[PDB]
This record gives sequence, C-alpha cells and structure tokens, in this order.
Amino acid sequence: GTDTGVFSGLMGQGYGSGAVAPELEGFVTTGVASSVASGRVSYVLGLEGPAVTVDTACSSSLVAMHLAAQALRQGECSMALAGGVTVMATPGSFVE
Amino acid sequence: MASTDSEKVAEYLRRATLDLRAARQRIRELEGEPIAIVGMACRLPGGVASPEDLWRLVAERVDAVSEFPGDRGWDLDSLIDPDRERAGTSYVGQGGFLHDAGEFDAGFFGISPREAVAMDPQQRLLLETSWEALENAGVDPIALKGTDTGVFSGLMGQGYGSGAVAPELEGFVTTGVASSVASGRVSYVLGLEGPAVTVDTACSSSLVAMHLAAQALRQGECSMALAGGVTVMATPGSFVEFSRQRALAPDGRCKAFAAAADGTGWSEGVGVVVLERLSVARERGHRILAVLRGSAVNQDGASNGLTAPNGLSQQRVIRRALAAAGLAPSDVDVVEAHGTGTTLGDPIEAQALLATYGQERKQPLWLGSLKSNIGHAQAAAGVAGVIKMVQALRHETLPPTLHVDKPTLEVDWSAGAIELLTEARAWPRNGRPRRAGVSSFGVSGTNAHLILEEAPAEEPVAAPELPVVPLVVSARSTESLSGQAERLASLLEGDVSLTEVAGALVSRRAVLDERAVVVAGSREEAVTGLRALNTAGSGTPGKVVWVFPGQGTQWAGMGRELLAESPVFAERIAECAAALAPWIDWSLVDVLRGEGDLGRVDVLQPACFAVMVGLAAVWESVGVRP
Amino acid sequence: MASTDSEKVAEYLRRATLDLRAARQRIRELEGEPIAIVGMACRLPGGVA
Amino acid sequence: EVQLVQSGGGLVQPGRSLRLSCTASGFTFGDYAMSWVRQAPGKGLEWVGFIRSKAYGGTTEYAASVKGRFTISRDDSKSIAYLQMNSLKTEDTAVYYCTRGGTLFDYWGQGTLVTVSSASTKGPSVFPLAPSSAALGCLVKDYFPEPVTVSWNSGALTSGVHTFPAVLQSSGLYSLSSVVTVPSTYICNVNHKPSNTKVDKKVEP
Amino acid sequence: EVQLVQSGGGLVQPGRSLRLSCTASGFTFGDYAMSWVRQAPGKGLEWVGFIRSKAYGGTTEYAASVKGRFTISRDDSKSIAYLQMNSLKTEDTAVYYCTRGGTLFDYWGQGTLVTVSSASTKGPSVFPLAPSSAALGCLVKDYFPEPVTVSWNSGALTSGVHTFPAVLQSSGLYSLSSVVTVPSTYICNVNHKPSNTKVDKKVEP
Amino acid sequence: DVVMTQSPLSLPVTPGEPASISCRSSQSLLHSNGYNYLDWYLQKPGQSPQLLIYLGSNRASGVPDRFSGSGSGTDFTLKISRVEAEDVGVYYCMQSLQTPRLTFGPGTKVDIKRTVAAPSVFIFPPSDEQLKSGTASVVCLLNNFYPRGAKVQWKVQSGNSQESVTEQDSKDSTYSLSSTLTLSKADYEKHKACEVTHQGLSSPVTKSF
Amino acid sequence: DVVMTQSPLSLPVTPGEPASISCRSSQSLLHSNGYNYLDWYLQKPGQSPQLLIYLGSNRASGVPDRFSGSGSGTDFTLKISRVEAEDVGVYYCMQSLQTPRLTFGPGTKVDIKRTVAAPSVFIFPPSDEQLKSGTASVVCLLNNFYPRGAKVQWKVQSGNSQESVTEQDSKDSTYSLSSTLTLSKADYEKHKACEVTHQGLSSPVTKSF
Repeated sequence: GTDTGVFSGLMGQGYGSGAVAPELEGFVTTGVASSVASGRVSYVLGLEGPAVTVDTACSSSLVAMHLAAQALRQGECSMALAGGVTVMATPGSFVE
Repeated sequence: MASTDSEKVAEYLRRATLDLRAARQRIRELEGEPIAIVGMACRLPGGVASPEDLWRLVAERVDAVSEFPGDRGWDLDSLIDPDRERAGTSYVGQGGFLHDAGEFDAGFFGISPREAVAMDPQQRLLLETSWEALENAGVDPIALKGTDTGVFSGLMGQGYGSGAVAPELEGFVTTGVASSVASGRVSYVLGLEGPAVTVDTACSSSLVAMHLAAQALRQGECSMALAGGVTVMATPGSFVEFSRQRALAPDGRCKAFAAAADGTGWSEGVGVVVLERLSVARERGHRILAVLRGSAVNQDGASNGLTAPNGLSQQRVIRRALAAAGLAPSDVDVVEAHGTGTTLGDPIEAQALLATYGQERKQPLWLGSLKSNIGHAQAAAGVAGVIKMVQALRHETLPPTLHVDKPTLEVDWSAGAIELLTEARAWPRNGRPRRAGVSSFGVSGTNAHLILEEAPAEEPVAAPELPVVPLVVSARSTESLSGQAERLASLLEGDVSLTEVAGALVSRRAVLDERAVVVAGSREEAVTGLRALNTAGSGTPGKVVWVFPGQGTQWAGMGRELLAESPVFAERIAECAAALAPWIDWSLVDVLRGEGDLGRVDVLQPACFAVMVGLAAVWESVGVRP
Repeated sequence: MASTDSEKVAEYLRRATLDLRAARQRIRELEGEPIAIVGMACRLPGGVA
Repeated sequence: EVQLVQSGGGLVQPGRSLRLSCTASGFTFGDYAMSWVRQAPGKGLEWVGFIRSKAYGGTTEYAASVKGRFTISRDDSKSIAYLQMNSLKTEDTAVYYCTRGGTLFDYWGQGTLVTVSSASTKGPSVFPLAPSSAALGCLVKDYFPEPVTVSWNSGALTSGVHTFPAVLQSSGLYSLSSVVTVPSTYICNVNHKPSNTKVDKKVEP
Repeated sequence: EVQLVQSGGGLVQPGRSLRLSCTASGFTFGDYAMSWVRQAPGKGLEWVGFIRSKAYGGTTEYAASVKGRFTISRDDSKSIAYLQMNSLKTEDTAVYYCTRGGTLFDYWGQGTLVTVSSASTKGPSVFPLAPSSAALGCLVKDYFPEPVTVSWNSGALTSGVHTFPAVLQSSGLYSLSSVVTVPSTYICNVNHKPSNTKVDKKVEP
Repeated sequence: DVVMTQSPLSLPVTPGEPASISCRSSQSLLHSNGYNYLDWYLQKPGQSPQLLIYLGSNRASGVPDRFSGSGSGTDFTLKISRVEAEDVGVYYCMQSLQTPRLTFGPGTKVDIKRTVAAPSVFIFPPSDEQLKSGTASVVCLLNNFYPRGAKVQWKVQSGNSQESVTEQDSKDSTYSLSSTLTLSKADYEKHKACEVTHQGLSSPVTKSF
Repeated sequence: DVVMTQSPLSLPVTPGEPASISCRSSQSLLHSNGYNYLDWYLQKPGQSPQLLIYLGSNRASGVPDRFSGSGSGTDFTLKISRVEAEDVGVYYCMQSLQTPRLTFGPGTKVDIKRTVAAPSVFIFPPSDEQLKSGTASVVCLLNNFYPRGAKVQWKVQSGNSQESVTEQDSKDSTYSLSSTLTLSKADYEKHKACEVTHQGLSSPVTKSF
C-alpha cells in the first residue's frame, strides 16, 4: 500500500528460446519478457512506486542506484530498492 | 555612534529581502521548470515519413490497415486460419505494418554491409529518425561533437537473427542484437557525452523515457536531450499467442469506446523528439514547437489479476500529474486516452476519466484515440500520440476519430461533461492557455501520464527580399544530392520567401563533400536551375594562389554596378582614391564608372590597380586566405 | 506618525532574514541530501549466501 | 526550536489575584518583546499588553480598560514571561495567549483558559423533547461546571445527533440540548463528571 | 536588471572643471542613496562623497579632501546623478565609480578614468639594452600620453618577454622597458598612435 | 485620524478553485521608506493564530505556497490559486503603520460553497418534567440550512431567547441552529409562533406550538 | 576611539583547498539589536569591486555557495571550502557600525601557492643614445622569484630609483621587477650597484657595472 519503487539491472539471455511444449502455453512470453521482472515483484508485494528495468552494458546496476537516488530526492517514493542480476543460460558468449 | 541605525538596517535588510526572494523564485523554477520541444520525427505505416503526413492523414479520415507482409519470410500459409483454436494459427490476417523496414543507408555512416545485415532494423531506424529529428530542429549535427547531450530510448527484444548464422558474420551478431549498444551506438556516431539509457516498460516505455529525460534536464546533467521509441516485429508469433487469448479483433481494427469493440490491432512505428529547458531555448532563439508541463509515473501494484488494471491507480497518477503541473482539471480541454479497443479495458478507463475530469466542467472536454486509425503501436505508440497533439495544437484544429457508431453502454455518459470527436472542430486561440493530456498503461501495470501546454505567442518580423541570392546544397553522395535538389525544387514550387530559404539553407544545414550551388533571382529561375543541375565536384583541394595579371583587362564602365552592389568595395575604393588623391588630377570614381578616357596609362594603370585591390578586399571578406 | 517605523522595520527584517535563510538551507538539502543504506543482500559464487 | 509553554490558568472567584507564566525555548529570549493577548468566548481577539526588550528600555504597555490591575514581568535568566492579574471579574474569563514579538506575533503559544465565576457544582437536570406527530431530543439544564456528555442510545444512534454547544445562562449555570430526527426505544444518557452524576432517559411520544 | 552608465571622463588641464554623469536603469531609483568613490592607480580605495534620498531629504556629504570643489546632484525624474569637478589637480587623477546604496556598495558601474595633466603629445624614444657575455631588451621612454605598443621581432619573440607597466616619470612623461632573456634576429617594434610614431630597433652586444 | 480597513464578510468557496479577498483602507499606508504596513493572520477553528503574509508580498516560511498577496496604496488583495479543505477559519487583514493596536476587528470568514439549503424548521413544546421545575423553554430548531443567516423571532418577543449554531456540517455541509425562548411556568401557562428568515427560504416560515 | 580591524596580510593558496581569513577588531561591533557590523568585499585584478558577505553570517546573492563567514564580538573569519584559480585578488573586511567610514585600509592580498624561487638578478649599462641625449639610466632586473617581497638598494642611493613590478606569472607563477636608477650623464661618469634581498635569496646579492 505504500509508494516504494524498484530498479533492476539485467541482460537478455534467451532462457528456453527453443521449441516449447504446448502444455506450457501462456507462461512463456510472461516468463521471459524483460519488463515483467519488476512488475512481478511489485505485484507480489503490492507496491505503487515506479518500477523500471534498465539495461546499459555491464555497469547497469550502478546506473539504477543513481536513478533511484534522484527519485528519492524528488519525493515520489519513501523507500527504494535497487539491484542487479546476471545468469548465463548458454555459453555462447565464451565462444564469441 | 549607532543612532542612525534606522536607515542602515532599512537598506541592509531590504537588500536581504530582494536577494532571498530571488532565491525562492530560483528554487521554485528549479523544482518546476517547464520543458520545450524543438523538433519531432516520425515513421508510421501508410507512408507517414513526416508529421505533416500524419496530420494530413488524420485530417482526411484515412485508415492504414493492410495485410500481412511477405518480405520477412513469414510462413503465413500455416498461420491464417478461420478455425480459432487450431495450434500455431492466427484467426486474423490484417494489420498496420511498416513495409519499408528493411531498407537502410549504411554508406551514409560508412558501415560495411556485413554489419548492416547483422544489426537489428530497429537500430537503423533509430539512427535515421534521430538524424531527421535533429535536422528538423535546425541544428548542425556536426556541431554537436563534444557536447554533453544525453539520450534515452525505449525498446524490447524481438529475437532477430535467432537462428544459425554463417561464419562470415562473426564478430557482429552480439553487438548487432545487444540492446544497450543501440542508444550508445547513436552516441558513437555523433560523439556525444551525455548519459545513454535504454528502458523496457512495455507500451508506456516511450513516455516513461521522456519523463526520465525531464528529471535529468532539471538537474543540470545535460544541455538538451533526445527521447523516443521504436518497435518492429521480427516474427509474427505474438499474433498466434494473442490468438490464444481471443483478444484480437478478427477485423484487425480497434474501435475505441465504440459499442462494437471486439479486440485490438498491432502495428509498428518509430518516433523521436528533442527536449530542452525553456529559458535556454529562448536564449538560443530556437523555434519552440510546444511546452511540456507535467509528467507522472506510478505502478498499478496489487489488483484483480496480474494484468488486470485498476481505475483507482489511474486516478492517483492523474492527480499526481495535475499536482506536479499545479493545474486544476478544469484547465485541460482534450485528452488522448489509451484507446485500446478491448472489451474490458475501455470501461474502467472511461469511469476513471469520469471520476477525475468529469467533476465541475465548464465545457464538455473531448477525448480521442489515435489507435483507431493505426492500432496499437506498442513501445512507440505513446510518443506517437504526443506528436499528433502537437500538430492539432499547431493547426488550431481538433481532428476526429473513426469507427464511431455508438458509445458503449457501460458508461453513464451523462455522469459528466464528456464528449467524443466524431467530427473535426476548430480550436482557435482565444487569449487563455490551451492544455492537453495523454496517458498510457502498460500490461505490466506501470502507468504514465503527461500534460502539455501551447507554446508562447511569437512576434513575426517582416524582412525585405533581395534582388538575387545563392542557394547551396551538400550531401555525401551524388544521387542524394540529386534527390535533395528535387525535393527542394518541389518545395519551391509553392509560395515561400526566397531570402528566408537562402538564410535557412546557409544557417540550418551542415556542409558535406558533394556540393552544388545555383544563383537565382526569381522562383522560376530557381526551379529551372535546380532541374538543370547536372554536375558536382568532389575534388580534394591543394593550395590557393591569387594570380595577378598585366594589362588589357579594362573595358567601359568598370566599377559602376558592383559599386552600388557591395558597400564594402565602395568604401575600399573611396579610401584608395583618398590615399591617391595627393597625386591624381581626375575623379577616379568617375573614370571607373566610365566617365573618363581609360586608354591613358597614367589613368588606367592606377584604375586597374584599384580594381584589383578592391576585388582582393572582397575576396578577403568571404574568408579566403591565399 | 512615522517615528513608529524603525523598531517595526528592525523586527520585520530579523524575521525575514531568519526565515529565508532557513529556506535557503532547505533548497541546499533538496539539491544534495545524503542517502542512507539500510538493507543489503547478495548471492555470489563460492557458496556465499 | 522556538517553543512556548503557557501555564498557570484555571478557575477563580472574582476579586482575587493570579499569575500566568509562559516558558520560552529554542532562541534568544532577551532579544524579543513579549506580548499577551486574550479572547473572550465567542468573540474576536483583544490586545491586552506587551513588554519591550532590554535594548529599548524594557518598558511595558497595558490596555486602558485593565490599566492598573495587571502587571507584566519577565525572567530573562529562565526566559519566562509572567502576567499578574489582580481583582478579576466575570468579563475577564477568556482564553489567553503569550506571543513572541511586540509588534509582529510570528509565534504563538498553545493558549490557556481562565474562568472567573462564583457558581457551585450541581447535578444536571434531564428532560425529554417528545414530538406529537419527526424530531425529538433531550434537554440538559442547570449543571456546573463543565463538562457534560450526552449519548444517544449509548452511541448506537449516530445519524442526526445534534449536540448543540452549551450556552451559559445568566444564572451562571449551563444548559444544552442533544436532539435527533427519526421519522416514523430511543435513550439519551447524560454524564456530568463535575457533579459525578449519571442520568439516562427515553424519548417516545 | 540594475545597470549603471558612467560618462564624462577624459584628460583635463590643472584647475579646470568637469561633469560626471551616472545613469541608473532596471530598478526604482527614487529610494536609494548614491555614493561616489575613486581609486588612484596602484592604490587602494578611498571614499569621495555621497547623497541621500528624498525620503530622508536627500542631503549630501563630501570628503574634506575635496570639500567645496566637487558637487553632487541627483535627478529623480531622469534618475541620473551628476558629480562636478572644480579646481582640479593632477594628484586627483584616478578611476572613479558610482555605487547604489549609501552604506552598502552592493552594485558597481564600469568605472571611469580621469587624468589631470598639462602635458602635450610627444613621440617615444627607443633605446637599446644589450648584454655582455643572458638577457636583452629595449627602453621606450619619454612619450605622452598612453598607450604605447611593443612587439619583439614584430611579435615573433614571445618567450621570456616581460613588458613592465608604464610608469609616469616626474618629468610628466611615460616610460617602460621590454625585457626578454635570450641566453647565448632581435628586434623591438614600438608604435604610438597619439604621436603616430613607429620605430623598430635591434639589440646586439 | 485612526485609519480603518475593510473586507467582504464571507466568501463561500469550493476546493480546486481560486479565491480572492480584498482589503481596502481609509488612507494610503505606503511609507517614505517604501513599504506598505499590512499583515494577514489566520485562525483556524479552535486553533492558535499564525502569520501568513507581511509587508504586502512576503510569505512566511512554512506556509503553503499557494497563498500570495499584492496591492499598494489603500487597496490590497490576498489570492489563493486552489481552494483546499483545511483552509477554513477566520482571516484578518490587520494594519501595522499605526501602533499600538487594540483589536483585530471583524476579519473575514470562510465557508464551503454548496447548494443553498433552506432550514428545516421545527418548534418543540417544553417537557412537562421541565415544567415541574417551574419554567418552560421552547426551541425553534433549524436543521440543515445552508448558508447561515437564518434569523428568528418569537411571537405569541425579545429579551429571553438564546441561540447556538453548530459549525458547518461534515457531510451535507449545512448548519443547525437551536434558538430557545425561555419563560417561567406561570407566564408560559398564561399565554397560548417563531418566524424564521433565511435565503434558503423563499419567505419566512412560521412555526407554532 | 575610531575603531579598526586587522587581517593577515597575504596567504598563498592552492586550488581545491579550504581557506580561512581572520579579521580581528579593536572593539565589539555587536549592537543592541543583536548584530555585528562587518562586511566582506572582493576586488578581482582589474575589475570593479564586488560584495561578498554582510552581517557576518548571511551571504549575498550571486556569490558562489562555497563561501561562508562567522564570528562575533571583535573577531570574525571568512572561509572558503574550495579554492579556485580565478579567486585571486584582494579582499576587505570593513566595519559599518561607526560612521562616516573613510578608507578601506590595506586589505588582504591573496595569491597562488608555489615553490620558493630565488630571483634571477641582472644588470645592464645605460643606453648610448640616451648618453648622447645627455643622461643615463642604469637598469637592474629580477626575474622569476617567489614569493613577493624582493628589495633593491642602489649604491655607487635612494630617491631616484623607479621600480616597475609585473603581475604574478601565468605559467611559472613567479614575479619580475625592473628597477631604474636615472641620473645625468656627467654624474654617471663622475662615479663608478643594485643590492638585492629576498626570502628566496640566501644572502644579499649585489650586481654592479
């Protein structure tokens, strides 16, 4: 019921990008879409503060924090969460 | 000792009051300075290559719904299906597509075709549209080198090039599909210093991006900003997925707020705008298009479902936006709603609008829906609507909508002063400000709202025309130069001021290698010259030498015309005659005009000498160094 | 009739100085208020939890 | 921070003397000039008096109506302003405030109520207000001193409950009426804590 | 915004008179009280005079040093102050400023140079200054008035060049020296517009 | 020579709208130094007074910014861009050029603007239990009238009537008036019609026991 | 009786550093009102004077926020959180309680900190053309010394030595002085030396013909 906001950094990885068993229909796009992470967190916790997904190279997480700071100074939220995450589903990057 | 403290303290803290009142005004402006827009660029289905195209189309009640494209290699044979529940099929076969997505000019940026095929089309569209928008602002893109302009954008992944690739393309696929590269890539082309940000907030992504820029612009982190959106579908799988939810209209047309709404319609598009501080914009004299006043962003949070929206959240964000802009609901006049056309979404949004704006309205405010002409443009959608508003504000007109047969019955249309735009209505200036509102609600729950106001009144100035003027044009390729000449001639067919055109050409354009120049004195002369242009010289310069001749150059009436033409040469020749006065016995001015025998060496040689000196001065006046 | 101004001027102006100096301090803090960290969590290789 | 704490009020019979003390904190007390201003109940504001600071001489000015009866003093060391009332009267019953600044009253105290009377404590008299055909009520009369409480159906009856403000009769006792409108069983309870009396009645035609 | 325009300066013979005009814009002139302060070259700041405002009567006060010789007047309608030099002397040569505010000199103008002298135009005299076995230079002496321009090798030589400020000799003429240290093609070019004298010299052992 | 300043008595308002209150003096308060001497004070119901604006166009710290003041010479104006809810109280435009002061005058009152509501009038007979005391009080109750100004006159009379009015209603934002005429039992029995006037009523309403 | 104040004469500074200048008075400027009467003004090299500080604590508009001041009674101090290059010039702490204020005093000169440099000493013979004119002017030169305070003394002498001083160097941040001892040619031939003293010098150094 409060106005706390979130900011998260991550990349696209194509987890389960292959063919999908049709029994798993309806949870693929929602399960892989980028923006649905922060939205899912807010929906689970029932928060009203702004939720933003930011993707800027490897420093993305830090950027998020900076943004949060400015928001806190502007007074739209009374508490903020910031963070970053990275997990590699396939080793293709190594090959490249 | 301290008896005259009265006057002392009077002046002392009168100065105190002045200073700290000024400080208070400064804090109010820093927390709430309005923003200004000085250029837009848009690309939408239906051949919309400019805002003028969009304004014309909406003024003429034109749809842009077409059939599925075939260039992208989609196997539409196994997808179109009257059967609605067969696996891997879609029950619709229409939509608004940008059939010109593939084409791109890699040569303009000197990029090898390997990368060109490697990179996603969205990045190419972003680059071209950004260049177009910057050109529209009348600002030299080259001069932006080393400047501190930021950049923000919104886009979502599309899986372009997901399949196996040839080994030749090694070293380009990653950055070609890397999201964070895209915005940065733009900076790399222009050499900017400002922050580069890409965001992902579904449909609202564009609007949110704009809001973000505003904050940065208020904090002194940049001088000017660029923001926009772009969406191009690589594969049609989404269609099939949305066929599963049966939320797609079989007609493929969104009937927003109509009683016959049955679904939605996807579409593609690109849009870019430029934002700057109002005071700095006035200082630089850039022509102001519109003033952005207030923005607000919030999250839906807990609701009926994961994607089910709530009216109260929309009311909350609307109230927050109004408070931030410091304006009452009565002060707004027109709203561009979400206009999705879904069975469930529209009633909630309408009820929220009734509860928010429909309270104590002097006049029935109006609402529109651009999607009814184009469908849901996804990430770009938001910013697209903004441009529409701007044009409606510039033409003093209120465009109508389409597919309106009967307002939906779920809405008590008598609950407030709310009416739709079935027909175009005049929106003239009246002396009181005009304001408009836009909203967006993503599927993830995040919502945003914007409130903008008309630009301040401007004082036109009449400038006299000139006898003759030059017209220049530059480009990176000869064919591009020819196309630019053709476009310029086509525009010049209309009714414009030649002096204004020449000034804009010499002021609001860059300089390239391919160059062409035509001297004209009349519009028809200009058209003939432009259509008659045939050659351009891309020659590398060497070193310049000013050659001076001997005799025989003279003829009757040497210095008569250019004397009246160029005052600087007249001043130079007057000074030369005055300097040579202690030895002359004739009026050099007369003889150069042709009022003395030029067949005398003692006359002609000083006369020719003075002619050469004046011409050298003139050639200096245009910044030519031998 | 105007001999009643010096003291009133003085009082007015003490009040003005105090309040608007406080306002200036407020704007400075709005520009640069420090932020505090209160919660932290992490997950890294090596079994760290 | 600039904080003011008034104290010393209450109830007093006419002709006595009393003192009111306002404590100041969070600023330089000696640099300001104190003021005292009262308000009669149901009336506006009336300037009472003020005291200048030491810098200008520390003089004091008083209202002509109360001239020669009240005295203003200050304790700079403990920063507390004292107002001394002498030979009070019924009209002097008012809510009083001590404020900072002789001319401009930028900061104000919480106030304090001073009552001057001679009546005696007495249990309230409860009577009904019964209709004939849509309103009804209860009348509480001749109770002293304040307060008195009236509840309709022990608070169950809420809508239409008009508990009109107490009006002081010329006799010195108080009287009010709590009414409620129900067109087409109902009990009112009155508690006078000063008399420690609890009387509850019903209202039917 | 507040802006000040100072005018009326120049070169004056001893014992003459002059008028200095200060024009104010961007505010309400009628309230403030104006002041005038000068500064001799290479010196500090010394108060000259001031004039009050019509609110307090607009009286004037002057420094005893130039008492009775310079006069201050104001024009509220045109909002312009006038300062009158009488019985001028050479030592009074200085740069003058007018300031808003009698006690607080918050705002300052562009300044105005005034020189008092009876000298006449004279071309410069350029003299060598040669080393023996890591420095060299030229002396530009006995010219009037300022300015004089010196360039080493027509400006080609720049490193180690010190062009000391021109110093007024007791003779009533100006002098300076351009000194460039060249240890182990040496030309000083001197230009004087007031006398239109241009001469280039050389320095050699 | 004591100057005097006036203002319109009461301006009903609605939240979300601008409000302007004037203050006109009997003389120009501008002084030679260049400052008018006028201040504005507010007293919320059951609240201590506090300062709003001094010397024409100076707003004290802590006040919401939506208030502003302007004017000069003899006439001044206080303006608020958006009417709110909590802003209800009493406003006093008080001079400062002349000292010492004695009172703040009438000031100005503020009420919530709403539909003109007529007083539902009801006359109530005294209770016989009240009669047994030896006196009778008859109430001409005026429930739910907007705005105020509903004056009453007992007729069967002056000198024995007391009126108490509740504040503006929370929900319907109307007012309730209790006007009671009191007499002894003897005089009440010796004689066997309150007249009510309000702008909500087209004509005065007569209620009889 | 006439009050006075004193500050440190000069203080080399380093960009990006805090700095503090004291100003101590001959009396307490504090007044019955509760204020000290002292202001701080700055003059940049070759520019009109500018106001910085007034009433000791409060800061005038336009001034960068890095400046501040404090103190009371007979002592006060100006402080700067960050020293920057352009802040060189002269500063004055000047009273305002005693009138009429007459002169600003010597003030305080601020300068850029750098290493101590011993002056380079040179001397040159009079120009021969001036000898033909009938006079002579011997020249002594000091180049690239730090800090200020160099002194010269002619011997062969005082009252006929004109010394010109350059500003602090742009790159090396040192100074240079040129002293001229002027006399008639006959007096020049009658007798057949500039002695230089500086804190950069270990001992006085006399350069002669």
